[PDB]
Amino acid sequence: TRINLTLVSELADQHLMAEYRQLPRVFGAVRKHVANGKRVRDFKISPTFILGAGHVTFFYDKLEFLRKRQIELIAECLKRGFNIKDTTVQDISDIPQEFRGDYIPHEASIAISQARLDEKIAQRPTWYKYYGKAIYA
DNA sequence: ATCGCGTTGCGCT
DNA sequence: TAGCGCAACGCGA
Repeated sequence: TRINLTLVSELADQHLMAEYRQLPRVFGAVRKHVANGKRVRDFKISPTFILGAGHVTFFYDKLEFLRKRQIELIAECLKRGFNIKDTTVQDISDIPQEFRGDYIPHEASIAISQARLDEKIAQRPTWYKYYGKAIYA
């Protein structure tokens, strides 16, 4: 799974879709632990953004950032006209507030997010499209 | 109607 | 501890 701090407006159509269906994977992971009775401090949450091991856990006390991000993601998808079935931002009022914090990415964390996108496109530049067209490559 | 491709970490056994 | 498969799907060829 992967969450980017990248502005959704410049996301490659593919990276935009992958994020649409991937982001919601965190709300569910948290709900499940909450079901298991786990608390936010029973998790090794990173002090700073990271990609890889510790990545999604990082977002375990930033459910707002994502919730809000979900609204942004949904918008862009519609703009480009992708027939998405879930046009509704999910209701996370059922989760202990300790998990629902906002998060203000630092300029350095974002650049890191970009780097990944920018090296994942390069693996297949002709294949990545923006609003239907292969602007990369 | 079908097939490849997009992420990759983390929860559970 | 180690390994395994899960977890918001829809588009272009």
